[PDB]
Amino acid sequence: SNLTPEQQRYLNAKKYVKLFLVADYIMYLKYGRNLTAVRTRMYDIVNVITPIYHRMNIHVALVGLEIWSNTDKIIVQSSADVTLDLFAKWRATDLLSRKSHDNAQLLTGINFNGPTAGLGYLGGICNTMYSAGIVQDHSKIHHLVAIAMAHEMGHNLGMDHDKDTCTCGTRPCVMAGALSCEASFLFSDCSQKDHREFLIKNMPQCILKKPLKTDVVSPAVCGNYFVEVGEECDCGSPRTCRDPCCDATTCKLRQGAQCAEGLCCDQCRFKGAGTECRAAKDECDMADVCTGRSAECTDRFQRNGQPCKNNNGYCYNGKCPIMADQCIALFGPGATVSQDACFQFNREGNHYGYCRKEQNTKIACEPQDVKCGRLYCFPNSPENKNPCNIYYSPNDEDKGMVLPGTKCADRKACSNGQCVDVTTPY
Amino acid sequence: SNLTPEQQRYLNAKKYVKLFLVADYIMYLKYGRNLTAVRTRMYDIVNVITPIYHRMNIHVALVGLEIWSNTDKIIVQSSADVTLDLFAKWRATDLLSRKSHDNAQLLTGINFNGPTAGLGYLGGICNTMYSAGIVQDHSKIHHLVAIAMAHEMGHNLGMDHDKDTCTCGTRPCVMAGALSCEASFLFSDCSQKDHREFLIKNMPQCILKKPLKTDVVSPAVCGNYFVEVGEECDCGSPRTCRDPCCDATTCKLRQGAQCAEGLCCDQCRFKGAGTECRAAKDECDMADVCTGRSAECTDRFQRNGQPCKNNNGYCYNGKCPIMADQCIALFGPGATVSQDACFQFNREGNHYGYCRKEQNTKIACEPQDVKCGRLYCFPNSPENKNPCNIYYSPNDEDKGMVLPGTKCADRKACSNGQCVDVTTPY
Ligand SMILES: *[C@@H]1O[C@H](CO)[C@@H](O[C@@H]2O[C@H](CO)[C@@H](O)[C@H](O)[C@H]2NC(C)=O)[C@H](O)[C@H]1NC(C)=O
Ligand SMILES: *[C@@H]1O[C@H](CO)[C@@H](O[C@@H]2O[C@H](CO)[C@@H](O)[C@H](O)[C@H]2NC(C)=O)[C@H](O)[C@H]1NC(C)=O
Ligand SMILES: [Ca+2]
Ligand SMILES: [Ca+2]
Ligand SMILES: [Ca+2]
Ligand SMILES: [Ca+2]
Ligand SMILES: [Co+3]
Ligand SMILES: [Zn+2]
Ligand SMILES: [Zn+2]
Repeated sequence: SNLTPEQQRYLNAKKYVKLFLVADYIMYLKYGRNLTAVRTRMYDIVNVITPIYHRMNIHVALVGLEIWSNTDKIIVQSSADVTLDLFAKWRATDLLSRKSHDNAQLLTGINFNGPTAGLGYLGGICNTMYSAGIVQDHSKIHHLVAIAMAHEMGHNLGMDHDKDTCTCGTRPCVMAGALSCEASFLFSDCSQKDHREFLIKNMPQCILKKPLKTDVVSPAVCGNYFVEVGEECDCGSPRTCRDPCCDATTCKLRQGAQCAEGLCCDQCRFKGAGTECRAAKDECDMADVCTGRSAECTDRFQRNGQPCKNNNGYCYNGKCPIMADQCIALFGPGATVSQDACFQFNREGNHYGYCRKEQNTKIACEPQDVKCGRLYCFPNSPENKNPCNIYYSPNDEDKGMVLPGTKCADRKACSNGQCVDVTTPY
Repeated sequence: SNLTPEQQRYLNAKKYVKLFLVADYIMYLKYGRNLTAVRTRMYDIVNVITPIYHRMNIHVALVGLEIWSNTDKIIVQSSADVTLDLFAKWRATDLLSRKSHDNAQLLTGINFNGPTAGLGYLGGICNTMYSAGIVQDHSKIHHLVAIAMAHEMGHNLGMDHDKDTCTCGTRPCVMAGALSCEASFLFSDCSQKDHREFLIKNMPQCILKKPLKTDVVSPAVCGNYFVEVGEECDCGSPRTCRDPCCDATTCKLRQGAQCAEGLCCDQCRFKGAGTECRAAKDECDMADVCTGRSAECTDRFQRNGQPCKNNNGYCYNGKCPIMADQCIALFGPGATVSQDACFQFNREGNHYGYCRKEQNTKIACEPQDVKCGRLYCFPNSPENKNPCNIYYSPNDEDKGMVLPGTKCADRKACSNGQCVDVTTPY
């Protein structure tokens, strides 16, 4: 109704925050130079964060853990602001290059100036440079440090501080503005809305990808609604378990059953081979089918080259990359594709107008490949007086270039800066 | 159930706890290698502890502050028991030889194994071995850490943990068995009664000595119940102060006031010249009188030479030192003074037998000053076979020597390892 079938579908999807935790040098000393103790402290903290976020339809999964026992990798300091900035930066150039994860939190033993015990970018979830938070190991009671960490992840997820009239009960909520040991594990009604709205407007993609059981480095917990190595199923505690196929007490399948949760499981048995589990969502998707022996249902799409969106594009890995949609994504609503003559600028091989790079040398487009180099857009309005406009980033010169798989002519799409036949496998 | 004059006199005396605080390397790093920040943290803690103890008639005074900003002087470990043992030993070895104080507390940034945040010796106040405690800077809230420290100092002062039946109101008291952020700043009735009994039974002497205004290393504070440099009076914070003589806001005496506290002060005025402020406690004491120009009552004694203890001793600076009590004070009940022949070992001039030290060289006693060197005693045990026994401490060779002013002959007393006539001013 108010939400597109895309938004609606995104909201109903199960969310997962693949968390990476870091403990600083002071944490290592604080716990007696006992990596076993530091690690344990971190597990206990995640064991508290997880149930807190389950009430927000998000499963927090520790997919990575690092302890700077040898020395800090960033300049951890009294200023929370500077530390956050340095941690996020380090996360972007160092950590994200060797370990994929949706969010990172720094647990430090230092004392931040002021009464705050943490800091996090508001709405930075999934962002390559802002999905981060830092937390002070401010109390001996670990469930209070977990709440502080949950609070920062709260901001990361688009939530603000609870204001005078927000409530979750008789006690303070996770997003309360200040500390207290009366802190509960519940989110206020306001946080619920903020978060929901944030998702509606931003739909961060990374939290839809479920972590592999083998990617979780935290000791398995039976009853946390996530199947971890050593478990066959997990429907929660024996009191909340609604899955007849699973014995919530042992996290083992109940005699007979072959599976429990999933699109390819019926009455505790593998759906029939060739049975449809997930229908196609769009003209570039292909109905998914069960294999009979598996419990999960692999997702497959149409073969690249399938005409889509009223002969305006060709399917590419599940999507329908169109030049009109790209212009809108770069310059906002109203943006239209520039007239053909504008693309001639790509034959220049100049600083912005080219088709590809050999290594660092920009190679001008061929007369026939003009539509596969730099994208030229025109914000359609009475004002603007320039038919040709480009989007450029000094950080990544590839940004603003026509996307691969984009229709560049009849029966042709861009491959590697070249307009080629969609009938040839790509 | 009765109370002796000495006990009541002890109970009535104002108490002081000349406190020495130490911070370990972790504290240094925890506060960004900022000595100002660390010191401020310690002052803040002292600020919460002082009003907590003034209610117990105890005036806390910081006479020492040491921050191990280079290296720990001991191996600070996650085991509390081991860290206490090591700290107390470092205190009894490296700190007391460099500074005189009544009790020391180690404020560490490390985490102690278990739920505890500190440890201290029960009733070890003033003891050179056990007047110590350790406290974990376990919370960002400095007033909670302060309560933890007051708890250890509490143990040091003879208080046990509270029982379910002990109370000080609605919130838990300082001596609560376990942590909690609802902790109050009050001592339960049980703690107050145990403490009274501990004082009547042990009467620790170091807490009777008031520290000089120049011994306090903490920045002067108006409202800390201690008259420091630049203050005329101090009755605590303006809100609590009930002193009709003091201006709590400026720590200045109000208009028409000559004094605020003192045995020779009454209703803000000096008592008349000649008024008795302290009755003589014994035969070597003399009733003291006010000058009419001072709030204090200088303790004057009988003139040295005054025969005391049924002509067995001569008054010396308010006391009647005699060999018979000295032997008991060194070897316990039953010990008596050895026969004259024993003191001849002082003519030796060697290790234990001598009269005094010139510098690093021991001088032997001349036949006449034989009874003014090392004291000789012997136990009453029927199994004792030795007539001459001495007390020796390689730590302080003077310990065990006949006390100054001790009666050595018919009408003579020991001076500087010499038996001189008591008819000469001394
Ligand atoms: C390192 O820390 C760990 C845990 O913090 C210590 O192991 C604990 O040892 C106690 C016995 O004193 C057991 O009751 C706990 O169950 C252990 N914890 C776990 C689950 O490992 C370990 O002793 C420490 N090592 C050192 C040398 O300090
Ligand atoms: C070193 O730590 C001290 C903390 O005592 C900082 O000095 C000021 O301390 C007062 C409290 O006593 C605060 O109100 C001020 O805000 C502190 N200064 C500021 C503006 O930070 C001092 O700044 C610290 N120095 C460094 C290098 O951070
Ligand atoms: Ca599980
Ligand atoms: Ca599909
Ligand atoms: Ca003062
Ligand atoms: Ca006197
Ligand atoms: Co007082
Ligand atoms: Zn916040
Ligand atoms: Zn205790």
